[PDB]
Amino acid sequence: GGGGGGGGGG
Amino acid sequence: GGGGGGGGGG
Amino acid sequence: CDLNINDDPNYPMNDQVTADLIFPSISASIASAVGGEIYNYAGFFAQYYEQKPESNQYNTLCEYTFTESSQQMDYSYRILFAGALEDAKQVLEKTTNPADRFATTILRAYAFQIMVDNTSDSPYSEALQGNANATPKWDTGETVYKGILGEIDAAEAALDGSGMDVPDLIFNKNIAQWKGFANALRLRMYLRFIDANIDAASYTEKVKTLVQNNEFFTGDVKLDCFLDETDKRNPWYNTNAVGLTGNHCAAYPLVSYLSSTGDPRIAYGISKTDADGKYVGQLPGGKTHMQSILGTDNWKNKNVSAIDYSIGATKPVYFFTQAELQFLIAEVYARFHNDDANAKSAYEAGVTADFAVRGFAGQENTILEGACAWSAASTQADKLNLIYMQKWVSLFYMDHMEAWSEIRRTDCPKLSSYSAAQIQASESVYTPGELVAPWTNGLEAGGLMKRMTYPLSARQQNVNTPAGVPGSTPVWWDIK
Amino acid sequence: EKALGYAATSVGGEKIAESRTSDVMSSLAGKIAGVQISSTSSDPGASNSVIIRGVSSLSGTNQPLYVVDGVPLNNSTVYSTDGLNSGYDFGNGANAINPDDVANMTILKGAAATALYGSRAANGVVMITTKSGRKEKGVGIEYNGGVQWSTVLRLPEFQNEFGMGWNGNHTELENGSWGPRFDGSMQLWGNVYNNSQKLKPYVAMPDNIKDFFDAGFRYSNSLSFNGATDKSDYYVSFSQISDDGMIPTDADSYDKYTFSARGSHKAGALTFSSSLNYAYQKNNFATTGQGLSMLNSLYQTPRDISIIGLEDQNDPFNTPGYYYTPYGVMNPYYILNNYLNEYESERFYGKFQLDYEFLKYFKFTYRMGLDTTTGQSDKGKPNLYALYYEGTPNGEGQGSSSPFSGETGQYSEQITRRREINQDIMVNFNMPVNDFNINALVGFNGNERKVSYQYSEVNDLTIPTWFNLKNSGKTPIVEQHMELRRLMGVFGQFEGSWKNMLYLTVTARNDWSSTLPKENRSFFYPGITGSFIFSELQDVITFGKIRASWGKTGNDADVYMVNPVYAQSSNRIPFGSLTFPLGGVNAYSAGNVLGSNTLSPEMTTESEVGLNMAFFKNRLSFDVSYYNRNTDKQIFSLAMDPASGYTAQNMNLGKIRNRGIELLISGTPIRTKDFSWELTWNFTKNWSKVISLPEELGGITTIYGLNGGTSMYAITGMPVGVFKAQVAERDPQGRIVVNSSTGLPVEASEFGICGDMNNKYQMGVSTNLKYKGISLGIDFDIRQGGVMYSRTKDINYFTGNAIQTAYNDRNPLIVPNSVNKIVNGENVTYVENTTPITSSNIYKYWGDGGSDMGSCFLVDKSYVKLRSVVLGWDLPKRWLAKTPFQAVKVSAYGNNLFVWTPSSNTFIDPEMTSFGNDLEGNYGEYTANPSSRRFGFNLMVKF
Amino acid sequence: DFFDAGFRYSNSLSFNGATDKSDYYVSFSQISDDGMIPTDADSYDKYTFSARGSHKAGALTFSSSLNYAYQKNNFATTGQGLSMLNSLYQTPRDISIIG
Ligand SMILES: [Mg+2]
Ligand code: NA
Ligand code: NA
Ligand code: NA
Ligand code: NA
Repeated sequence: GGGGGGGGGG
Repeated sequence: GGGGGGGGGG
Repeated sequence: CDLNINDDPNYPMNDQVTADLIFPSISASIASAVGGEIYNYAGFFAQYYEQKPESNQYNTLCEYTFTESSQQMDYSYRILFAGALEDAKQVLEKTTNPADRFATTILRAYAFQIMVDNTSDSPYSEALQGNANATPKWDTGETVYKGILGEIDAAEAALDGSGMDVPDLIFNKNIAQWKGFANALRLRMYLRFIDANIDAASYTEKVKTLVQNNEFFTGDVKLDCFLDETDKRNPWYNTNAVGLTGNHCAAYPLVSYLSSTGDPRIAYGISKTDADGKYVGQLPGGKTHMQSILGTDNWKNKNVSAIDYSIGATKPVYFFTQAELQFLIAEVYARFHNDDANAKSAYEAGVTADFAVRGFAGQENTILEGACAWSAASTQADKLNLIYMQKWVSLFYMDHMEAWSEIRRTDCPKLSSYSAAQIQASESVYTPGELVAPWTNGLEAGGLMKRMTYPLSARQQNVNTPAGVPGSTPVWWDIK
Repeated sequence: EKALGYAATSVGGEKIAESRTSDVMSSLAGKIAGVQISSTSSDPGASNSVIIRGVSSLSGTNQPLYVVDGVPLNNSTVYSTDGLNSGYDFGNGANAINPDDVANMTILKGAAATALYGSRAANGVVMITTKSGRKEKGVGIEYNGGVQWSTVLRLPEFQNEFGMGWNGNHTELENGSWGPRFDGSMQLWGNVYNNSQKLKPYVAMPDNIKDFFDAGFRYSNSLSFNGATDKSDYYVSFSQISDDGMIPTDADSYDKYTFSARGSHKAGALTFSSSLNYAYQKNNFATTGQGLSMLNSLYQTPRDISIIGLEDQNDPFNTPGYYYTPYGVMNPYYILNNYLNEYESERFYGKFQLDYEFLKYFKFTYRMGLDTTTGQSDKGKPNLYALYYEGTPNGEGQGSSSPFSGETGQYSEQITRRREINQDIMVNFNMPVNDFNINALVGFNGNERKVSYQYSEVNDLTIPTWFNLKNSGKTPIVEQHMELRRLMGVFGQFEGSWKNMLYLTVTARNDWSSTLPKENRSFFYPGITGSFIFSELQDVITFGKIRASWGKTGNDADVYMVNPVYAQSSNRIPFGSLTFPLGGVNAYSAGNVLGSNTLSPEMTTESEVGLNMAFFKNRLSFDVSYYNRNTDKQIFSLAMDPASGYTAQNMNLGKIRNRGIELLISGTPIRTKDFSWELTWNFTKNWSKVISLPEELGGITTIYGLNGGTSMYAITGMPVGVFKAQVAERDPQGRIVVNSSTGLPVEASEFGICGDMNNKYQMGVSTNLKYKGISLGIDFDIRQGGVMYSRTKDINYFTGNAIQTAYNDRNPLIVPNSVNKIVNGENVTYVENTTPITSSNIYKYWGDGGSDMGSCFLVDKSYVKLRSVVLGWDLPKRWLAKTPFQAVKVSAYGNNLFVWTPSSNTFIDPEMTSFGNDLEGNYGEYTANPSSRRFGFNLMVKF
Repeated sequence: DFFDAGFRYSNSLSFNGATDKSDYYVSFSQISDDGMIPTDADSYDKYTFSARGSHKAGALTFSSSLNYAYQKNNFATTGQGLSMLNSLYQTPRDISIIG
């Protein structure tokens, strides 16, 4: 498809 | 430690 | 140099790929979606869970601030149409077995049914043609529900009593279950026309004569099939407890209602708070607000009950739970047969069935005698509320994509009059069990998410895809 | 031999190797007109990218045909297919050629006369020519032994005003710097171990990341043995390179060994020669990506925390279950010491060639070449879950959100096998008539290329540390693959000549390729080439030549693009898969890339014209070329509506066009017996434009990009590589729209285009000093224009470490033009905005992009760079004599020394990527490791 | 009668020369065998290529041999299972094997 990122932590 | 043969049919 | 060497030797000869080799993919590819990324976003929309304070990912889903470009279902659209439905198209040209064609047409029709509940319109009459029509018109949700319901009827009528030769991971060739799924798919779709007010005379008699025959399915309709090993896990767990870190925590409406009804099912899927050992829920969209009102050290993950994934690994994907089947029967008796005796039957059998799946068998007394007891149901509309709520809980951690469809159709739970911030202020004013408009809300129109966006992959490639509309534009069968 | 009628550039081995690069191409980086050369990163052993006159192959074969002697050389690349989570690059196929064996490079740029080298040449050709025989001095022994260091080049520009926190408040465990301003007071930090906690002054540590890196060290030893006779020659050469780059640990390793024997002999009439070469390499990479990698873990460090103070594993607070931050990130020292990512590669190549002259005016040449490789990848990562999850804060105390779940460990191993056989069978005819000269050439080409691998992976490791396919209680995964294509063509090249003044050339070739549908294998592409040396009193005009050419360069398709396939079922889901078998049932699915047997061959047409002149006995020289390239009917898996059954269909595309200008000017202002000063200026400007992708599939196709995020396309009207990204909503008047309640911008209804990948123009400026035996050469590389994605900016933004995020001294602000959309039923009304981004939500305003939102992280591709510096001392012969030495040249050098970048770019050397040395690499840089400065010494000793 | 006649073709080539200070040998051998068991199941293909050369200037001599060797085999497996021979001997004396 189109590759997914990931948000981090805070 | 060895190895098995089998017989045949008849 | 022999040139005739261009046959891809990493895949079998097409000649050899027969219908029983393809058909098992339909069931799984569907479940890849309906139990995977779709089940996810429906979960937020139906207000079961929420974004953990100490992480970000589903922010734009809980605050409704995603757009058509966020591709929030492009993946599942590819699976549903280029995975399941094509293989379903192949099976139907590769096997003349009416029992196999029948179960393919049901899995075919179940896919379309889900597409339609997501963007109302969906390609249909022109889909699944190759180069011969790369840009297929998006038929309308009413046309699709119609067409596929006709596909099931035509196909049921073709059964000749022969059995299946295809590997069935769902009902293992037990036709009389597949007929059951079919009727249940009809019951669910028929109730939508009615409450959407289209041909509601016929469909009220078609539901009557359906529920009368009780030719439904036993148990749940599912894929029990997964394993706790890479690439073999339940699609929702694999994505969120493996591919990502823990992101979900329990929402204010679900924790309240369970906690006010004394429901012991509050422990199946919801862990107590790692800080004070009670069940705490987070107001929809409120991650960024709650942290602004309390400290920053005072709304961490320890302050809210996290969703438990322990049970996720092997947990099957469900297409039609039993507990929900009953709750649809108990709705039909209740409001179309005037049969308050047989509604109470199905209503309890609903509540009981779900208490079985979660492992609290023999405990329905907890709510079947206190609070959610059918006695205390005063109005014959206080009852539908009782049926409609218990269906909401019946589907938690089971079939979210419906729990968002049944929340849209029967617009129950009620939307709470009070804003998120007001409920945070004086919790007193909150009716337990009522949705809450997300604290942040990208919807220029307010109110709750009524649909998913069109696939970006279809926006860029199909000139005929409908124009983008905001999240508050309802689907063809939600009219309030 | 300047009968050539299209642009081309020659370089001399000495120039190639003087920069002492471990590679042949990265030295000519900014030095030749219309040869775009960029290494993927400063990680040792990585790939280099060489694209000539624009991207033409919309995916993804744009390297030029490297040809050694003159057998095509394998230029295969070995980088990761998942740059977002496991990033690495292990090499370019040509990286294995030993620069000290180069005698003459000649880059043919023209797509018009290519029939000698075939279809691959439409990307340009890099003709290399290896050094050969003597007699000389001297036993025939050269030795260059060098020693260089490497230092970090650009780190992102940090803020030293606020330390560890989130929302603006103080936190003990954060992975970013949204904390209060720097008191100097003493606060806690880090996890709690055995009822104790560390406690440090809250002050900025401005060098804490700069201090993390060491000084990379690399020794290199080369050696050649040479001699010749009146009927033979023989060259033997060896070379060793051993790099340990600037990241701490052996994690960034590159070892290169080569060997080569090249001999000819004449006995006739008949000549026979043979070049044979072996090339080894062992890379280890410090993986990149969004996961638990070393850089993504490094950048997520508050400004007050001491990195180098985390290495000592005997300090419990640095062990994994008590690391100072749990937020999806691990001690960067522990990552480099316990994760594995290896590659090892053995390769054999060479040629046999049998010249045979006969009947006075004819010659016969047969030339076979073989380029076989075997390469073995091995990666594995610990079972952190079993080692550290129970009973630690990071930990059981982090529930699902622990960085350790579910890292249950993984090990995998892949063995790849490649092999190409090329065969040429030619006959050549060279007869003068009166003042004319006729040179003809007729031949046959044969090419066979095959690749295959066997991959096996194993998850959830039983003994948490040991990496081995027998170390796991769960099912293993197994993959297998092989491609084989073959090609035959017949060709012919005619060369005409008139008193060394006119040079006319006509080429014709016809290929049958195995990758095209059976009823349409054959394609035919001719060409024509004119050279006029309108230079036939002065003594002031040394050389004058004018150039033109009109030619075609057919091309086939990738393998196996015709027939439909049924892959084994598997379903791509976000961050996972569901792959058959399940459970005990296997399954096949209909393949998601629709075949097509109506494909027709690709056809590139080019027009070119040029002009070359010199003056004052070659003390002023310039060369200009204008080109117009059209790559038609390219065979591409073009994107398609998933509702159609497939996700893409293979069809011939339209024209991808590159028009441009290439210009070289060079002069010698001073040239006096003992002292010469040289100037060189080269300028390339190119105009990319996709002309028309098939309409029935829509306008556009994706070349690469994230999901619901910044992706890079190829759109009908536009250049090759258009970006889109989320841009904030504007009223019909100005005017950033913001949320009435939080203050943050409101994403517009679509993604806005935000720029292509291309430079607007590229140029470089070079100068050379010679005084007695002293040499001094300086080269500057200037590339301006375009844009690229940078998670390096993104993550430093998200994290509050980039200087940019000290904007309003983090005081609550109202976005300076903001406005609110006021919707009543159906009426749009904009109000001057009154709501402020509160302090607590300043983080979110930046993490998302600020007023640019997502398009914020498209960075200006543009930089000026101090490419190389080469100080060379050639000892005088008079200093030797009493010694075995026949020449000695001590050399001191430095590469990639300094980089100057607009102003919007405080983040990256723009010369980075995480997506490989070709088209898809122009997408961006997903926390590529820092690029690096290089400098060393080198000792040449002839014998 | 079950067996055919195996066939095998061979081709060799060498190139050779020298001077008073150097020598050069370059060679290529090629073999292809299809043994007397029927089918292509008994196959051997061998290819070699070798280049060897020396050179004296000095005092110093330097030489180098480099060789590449290919082979593709197919073996008509033996054993006690469903293999080809053990299946052949276990044939009655009156049964026609070529039928
Ligand atoms: Mg498919
Ligand atoms: Na995998
Ligand atoms: Na290092
Ligand atoms: Na300031
Ligand atoms: Na044989």
